[PDB]
Amino acid sequence: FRTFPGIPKWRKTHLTYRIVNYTPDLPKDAVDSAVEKALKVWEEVTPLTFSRLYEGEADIMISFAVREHGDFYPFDGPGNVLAHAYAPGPGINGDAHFDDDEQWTKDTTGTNLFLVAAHEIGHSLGLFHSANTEALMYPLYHSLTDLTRFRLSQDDINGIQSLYGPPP
Ligand SMILES: [Ca+2]
Ligand SMILES: [Ca+2]
Ligand SMILES: [Ca+2]
Ligand SMILES: [Zn+2]
Repeated sequence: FRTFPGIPKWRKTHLTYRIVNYTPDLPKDAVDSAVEKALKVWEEVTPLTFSRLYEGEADIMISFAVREHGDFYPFDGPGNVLAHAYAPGPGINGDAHFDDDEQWTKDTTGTNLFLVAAHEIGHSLGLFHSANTEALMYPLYHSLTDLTRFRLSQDDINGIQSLYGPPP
């Protein structure tokens, strides 16, 4: 596993999130279930806890975006870059953007929203890319991960725990 340099990490245990907008590709309920499951992946193995906000500035603002979207890192149309996310910190840091030129899905028929969300949230919590090929944080996770038996690898757990420790 790896971290960003200077090891940016959140300095509190309870984090807020907010779903700013919704993709046309899926029912709203599926977008929400997907983010929730992505958050629980990491919640499950640390002392971190999360709550949802509906107005205001949450730590981790989640949005769907195409091409230029008001940061310096435009999306690239279909495939390739699926989503990007900033390391822990104030403002845009911690936030996660999802390229709506992908077809987001709840199964494996398009780009699976849960899988990319969990990987992106990895980044929002302070994990950089893993050299381990079965880790969620391995940059090709998207092609290499089986869905019905999903299991955070030990490399991911070792990584997020080095930052926040194990759960209470
Ligand atoms: Ca933020
Ligand atoms: Ca793309
Ligand atoms: Ca789309
Ligand atoms: Zn962006």
